[PDB]
Amino acid sequence: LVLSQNTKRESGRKVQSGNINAAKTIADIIRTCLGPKSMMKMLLDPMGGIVMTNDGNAILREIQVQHPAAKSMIEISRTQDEEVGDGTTSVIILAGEMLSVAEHFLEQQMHPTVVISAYRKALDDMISTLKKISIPVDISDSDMMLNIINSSITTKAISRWSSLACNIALDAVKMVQFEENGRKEIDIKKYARVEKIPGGIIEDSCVLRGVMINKDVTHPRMRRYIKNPRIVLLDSSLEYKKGESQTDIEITREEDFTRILQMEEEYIQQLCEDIIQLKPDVVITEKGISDLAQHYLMRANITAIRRVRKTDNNRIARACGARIVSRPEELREDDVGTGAGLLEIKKIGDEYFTFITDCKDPKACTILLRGASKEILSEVERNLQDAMQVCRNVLLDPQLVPGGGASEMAVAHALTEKSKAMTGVEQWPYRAVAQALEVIPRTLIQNCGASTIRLLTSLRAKHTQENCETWGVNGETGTLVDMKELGIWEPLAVKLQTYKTAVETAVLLLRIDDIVSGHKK
Amino acid sequence: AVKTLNPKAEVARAQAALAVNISAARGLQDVLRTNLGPKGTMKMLVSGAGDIKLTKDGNVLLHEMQIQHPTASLIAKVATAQDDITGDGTTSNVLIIGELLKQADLYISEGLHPRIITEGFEAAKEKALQFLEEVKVSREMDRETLIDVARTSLRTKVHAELADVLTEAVVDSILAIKKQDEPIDLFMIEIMEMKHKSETDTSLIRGLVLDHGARHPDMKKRVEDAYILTCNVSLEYEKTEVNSGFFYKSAEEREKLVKAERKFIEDRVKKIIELKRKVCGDSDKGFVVINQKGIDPFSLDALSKEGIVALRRAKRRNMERLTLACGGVALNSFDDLSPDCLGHAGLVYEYTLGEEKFTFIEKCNNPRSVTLLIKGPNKHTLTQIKDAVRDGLRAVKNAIDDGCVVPGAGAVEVAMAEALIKHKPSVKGRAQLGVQAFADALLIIPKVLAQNSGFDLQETLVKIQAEHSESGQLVGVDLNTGEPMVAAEVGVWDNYCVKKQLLHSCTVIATNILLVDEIMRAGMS
Amino acid sequence: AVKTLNPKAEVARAQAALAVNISAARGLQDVLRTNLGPKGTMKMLVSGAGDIKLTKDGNVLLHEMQIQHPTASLIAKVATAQDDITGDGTTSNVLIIGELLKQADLYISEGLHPRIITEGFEAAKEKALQFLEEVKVSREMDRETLIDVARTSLRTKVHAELADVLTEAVVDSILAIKKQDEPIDLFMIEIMEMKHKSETDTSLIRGLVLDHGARHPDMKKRVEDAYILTCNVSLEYEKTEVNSGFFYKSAEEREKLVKAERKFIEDRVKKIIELKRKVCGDSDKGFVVINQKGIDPFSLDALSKEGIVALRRAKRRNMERLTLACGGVALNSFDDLSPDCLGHAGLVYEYTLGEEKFTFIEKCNNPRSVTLLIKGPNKHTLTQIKDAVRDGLRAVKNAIDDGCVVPGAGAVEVAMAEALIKHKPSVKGRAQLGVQAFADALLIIPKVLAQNSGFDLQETLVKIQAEHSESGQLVGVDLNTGEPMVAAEVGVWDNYCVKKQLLHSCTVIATNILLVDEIMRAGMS
Repeated sequence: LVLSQNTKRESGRKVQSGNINAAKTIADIIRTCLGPKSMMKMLLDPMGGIVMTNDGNAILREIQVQHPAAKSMIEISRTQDEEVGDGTTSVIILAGEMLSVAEHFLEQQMHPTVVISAYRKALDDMISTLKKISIPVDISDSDMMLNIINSSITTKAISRWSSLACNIALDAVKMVQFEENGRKEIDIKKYARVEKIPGGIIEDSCVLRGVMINKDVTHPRMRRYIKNPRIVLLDSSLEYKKGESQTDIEITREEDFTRILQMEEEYIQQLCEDIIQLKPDVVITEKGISDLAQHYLMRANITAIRRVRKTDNNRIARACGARIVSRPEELREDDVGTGAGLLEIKKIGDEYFTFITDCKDPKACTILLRGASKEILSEVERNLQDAMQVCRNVLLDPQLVPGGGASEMAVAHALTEKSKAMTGVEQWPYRAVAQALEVIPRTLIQNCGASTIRLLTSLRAKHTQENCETWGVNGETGTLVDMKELGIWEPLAVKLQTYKTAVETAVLLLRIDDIVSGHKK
Repeated sequence: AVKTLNPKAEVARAQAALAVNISAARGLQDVLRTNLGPKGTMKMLVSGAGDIKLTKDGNVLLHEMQIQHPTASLIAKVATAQDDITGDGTTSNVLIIGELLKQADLYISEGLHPRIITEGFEAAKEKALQFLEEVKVSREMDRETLIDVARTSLRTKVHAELADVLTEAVVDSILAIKKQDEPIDLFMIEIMEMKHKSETDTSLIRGLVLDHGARHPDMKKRVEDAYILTCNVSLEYEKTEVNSGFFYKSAEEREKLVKAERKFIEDRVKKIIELKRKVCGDSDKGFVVINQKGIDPFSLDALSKEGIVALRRAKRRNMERLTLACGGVALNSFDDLSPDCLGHAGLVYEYTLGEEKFTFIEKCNNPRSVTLLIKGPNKHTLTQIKDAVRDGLRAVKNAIDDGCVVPGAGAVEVAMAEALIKHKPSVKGRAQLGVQAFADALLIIPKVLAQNSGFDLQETLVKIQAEHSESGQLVGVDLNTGEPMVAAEVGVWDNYCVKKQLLHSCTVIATNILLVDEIMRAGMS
Repeated sequence: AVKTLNPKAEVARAQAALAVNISAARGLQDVLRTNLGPKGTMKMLVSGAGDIKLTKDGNVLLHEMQIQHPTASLIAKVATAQDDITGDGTTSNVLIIGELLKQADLYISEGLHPRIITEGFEAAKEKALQFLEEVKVSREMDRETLIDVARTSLRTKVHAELADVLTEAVVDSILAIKKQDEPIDLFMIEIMEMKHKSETDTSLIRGLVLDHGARHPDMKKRVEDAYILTCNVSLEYEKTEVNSGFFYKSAEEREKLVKAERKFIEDRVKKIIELKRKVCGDSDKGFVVINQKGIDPFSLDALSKEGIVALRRAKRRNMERLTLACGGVALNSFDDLSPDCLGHAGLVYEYTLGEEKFTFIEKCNNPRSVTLLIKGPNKHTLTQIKDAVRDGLRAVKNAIDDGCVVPGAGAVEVAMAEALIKHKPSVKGRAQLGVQAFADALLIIPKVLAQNSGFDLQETLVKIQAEHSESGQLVGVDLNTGEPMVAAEVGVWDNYCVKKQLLHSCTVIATNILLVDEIMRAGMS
């Protein structure tokens, strides 16, 4: 017994093949999942539930593996999925075939490292190529976004609900720009809360100018409906709290026990009049509520809600623009809930809901999802999740690309122009990537169900012409289609990270030459 | 394939998993098709704990029939919404679902791609809903119209006599509910049950009942005229939050501190004691107190000496009901105490059953909250009658909500069917098959009826498949002769949203179900 | 129920087992449907013993695809019968079966009681067979007629080239087979296979080939002119059937006992050699012998010194072919020996392959027994083609057997369909339903043909669903363009009885299949 006592090892071509095989496996289980003609997959969770989604990431997110590079690929998915949302509908699939041809030079006894070098060389050419054939666009023009929005969602089941979602997405993003960074304001996808409520229909689901609380009034008398509410966000609890420093009390005369009892009551009263002093209408706390305080707030005609998640609270704060407070005596009129167009508490059916909309200039809001069932709606928001995602990315970059394989062919021959201009051993790797690129539209045809070879060849033959760069494939016809009229248009950074991530996998995987298990630590 | 990735993993394939789900749902629907319909039969479920059902609302059944097939559980969830939305026709949804896929399979088994048929449904939902939209008969809030739909709903659930008995109760409950703008179905509604003497005698009470009684003998059981204290602040003893253990030197002082401790609560009752004696200077009227928390024994002594009814530990929603019935001003701080804060009822007493106690509140001037008192011979029946009670109430809530009402007995469906069949391939043609298939699925509801009702399916369909003339009427199927019948005249009805929601929901369900390929099972060990 | 009678027993129920069985065939047909049609794919099987298949004829698949579902095993049996009846279309037969049951299910799924539909089938087949009887094309035994039919059949299994090579041999055999009245296909058909040099070079031999060779090196490998000895009596030693203990007293007698023992066989061989020498006084002529039993080496030597070809241990049927080959008079008693009892061949040599020995019979003036020597590159393929061969022959034997012929490729089924769809409810009405599906089920053959050919189904059926005019033709589906085709003009044909029996076979299968309710299993331990 020598090395590690039941830790296996592997080396060389067997290893490299294993990764390639493991890689090749990873893509194909998803190769059907992309396109306007894509499939939609349903999954078995560990814990009993059901998830159905076309977004590959979640599918891969729910995948348990033993092969390491496979686990590597999994993480690769969520990173870009975190990064851009969609294209993971293609991201990994692009990687594996890149590898799939990549192995084709290994038996050529070609050291991968140099094959890596071309891969590096390839990327910059791709990056430069794409920028050349990128398309700047205005951001204020809403309808273009929606087409861009629709284009980005014309792969998911919300295709039939494109118009709403496109509006649904567009409005939500448009109202998110934290301008306190000068002219470098940032939107955030952590305030655009998504709320799934059962019943109703897609059409019933709509964007609400503010936030929703799945709670109910602590006391009946408080109005469930107010025109112009005034709001206080009380981070602190509204009731007596123990003296933190383990204080203790020894009374000697009779009255003190009752007296100290009144004193905490007074302390309660003490807090309230400070609140009523600012003429609020609304009491909000992430904590519980003294009913005795609640009594006086009821006396105050001031509505109170307790025990709310902080995340929503700040959004509530962001909704009416007011700022949260934990110090009632230090309450500031600058944090009044001014800018709440309406307070209401509705009934969805067995649940009270808090309506606070029509803010003057809401920066935060939550979307109310009304559909078929949460898992249906869970799919919906995932389509939303990306749907909002690319939009903000667009608000980062006004540059657009015709995806759908059109840019891809554009890249390919551009490299082919390079490859024949790039004599040397690395040339064959270089043209390999170009040829490797071609599979994504090929998938489309398989997803479409047409003559892939004939279509692609005509496609490639079409794009040998320098005059035309927007020739792509319609998803449903499976015919050569220039993109300008078809309108499937894509943000630059999306495909950027796509290629950007794609290569990083290979080189990372290409260096792999040995296996070691059993760390036991 | 992915077996390469994992050995313990499990995956299906396109034809395979597809075949699974249809069989799953078709298998699912077969079980439940025995249910819906007044001639239908409720089913009895047995817990592994030995508990028992007698229901027909499959939502309970599905929720309680343990299945492992995911799509079925998938079906369970959306239905769980639907019952949370309306309650019945949940039955229809699933039967709608499976037979939809059944016809869908007929075509995909013919090689026809699901996306095409899905799109065939896509329009198919559209045209019907418009037809659904236009055809709803706008009806105003006539009590009897409320009555019959309520009767329509209940006969699916309970005895024709029993339904009729309850049919009166709910609508009278319902009528006493609306503030002409906003019903909530929650507080105005109390569902209370006693294992007592009948199923039929189960009767709505003009007031509210409480699930408990006094905790002292001298409390008078009956109160002729009730003057009401609603409250929630504890009249039990309590000690401050802070470490406050005290000391003494004299047992005489020990008694004094005993006195001091009680005094704060002693003060509390006295205000009530005075205000009571202040308000009820008359001997005749009676005064009662309500606490959602507990009541101290010494406090019990206090009120007993003044004969003031108090109850402790009530459900937090009860006081709302106490308000909406007796107009009592629910309060916490008894210091700011007014006679104006009171509630008044025409009668309050306790009814003792077996070991438990119940407290009766009666004759509010303008009660807005009542109780659906359930008398019970059997526990399961109480539960069994209970959901149908829930089943009816929401329907009436749906009924009042919508100014229209749908003829029941599937009269809608043929109208859609002839309407949908009254669509040339204005569709892209290959889609019309799914449209042709889609309408075919719609006729299932009447089919299961006569299938439940014994009459032969096709011939009954054909005969009822009769728009008569230019007056191709809204025809329900006779529920005892299996004959064409006009539901409107016979007054068999249903809510527009009901029909509205179910198709929409079902449509969404189906397309996705047909739009899955393989079912993967690879999770952590 | 009877679970009461037995705990370990298992029972199904009317609804239950019905679905199970139809589910069973529906799966079964799904796998096999890939095969029939020239574009179809043969399948490869691996034994648990590791053996290998490359087959397409389903009976082989069914017989070797280890399944337990009973109905399939039942269906397997008739398919095997059909294999014992005609050989292919068993393919179609099962595809007919489950698909009928599938269409059958559609109506009972509408609650229709199956008994009615059976009668519809009963009427339906009758009209169909009535049409089937009239529509068969009376055709002579034109070489080309059968040739196309052979090519029609043989393409179902192998390369277009391979069958074309095969086509010539079988038909000429068929031509060289009949005594103008009655074929039996057993003697005159010798199917021998060698792992030799190709698949294609498998050929008819005008003579015969043997599975073994001479047992002596001096034995002549090749002989110009062969005079044939057909026999079965052992020329190995034998000792008589009675216990016959002998002794001797001298070792001289021991040798004298040596010679005596041999003397009997000595005469036996002596009778032949004199006959040979009475026959083959010429040096040029060569003399060959065939025994069904074994031969003594000393006897071998006896022939060896005379340079006599002889063979031992032949299968009991080979001599018939030999008599059907050389006109030789197969005998047992050599005392009654006549030159007229001999057989004559124009050429014989032996072919040595691998370790085995193969022997060659050539140049009968009018051979009446021939051989399908199968040249093979690979063992499975030899087995593979052989099934295709035996199938191909049995096609022809019926083809000659029936002076009529059916144009193939399912042109009949549409013709069946249109005529059957052209049936008013001259039936009692309710049966017209089952007839409708019965007719409906018939179109599967081209459907899968287009399916196996990849062309879209629904449109093509409609296309070919165009009887043109008064000459509403027997129109086939093109097997490579999916287009209307005159099978007769293109010479695509089939055996009438094939079409005859399969309908009958399937129908009887169907009705009983639909006419079971529960599947019992209560057997001893």
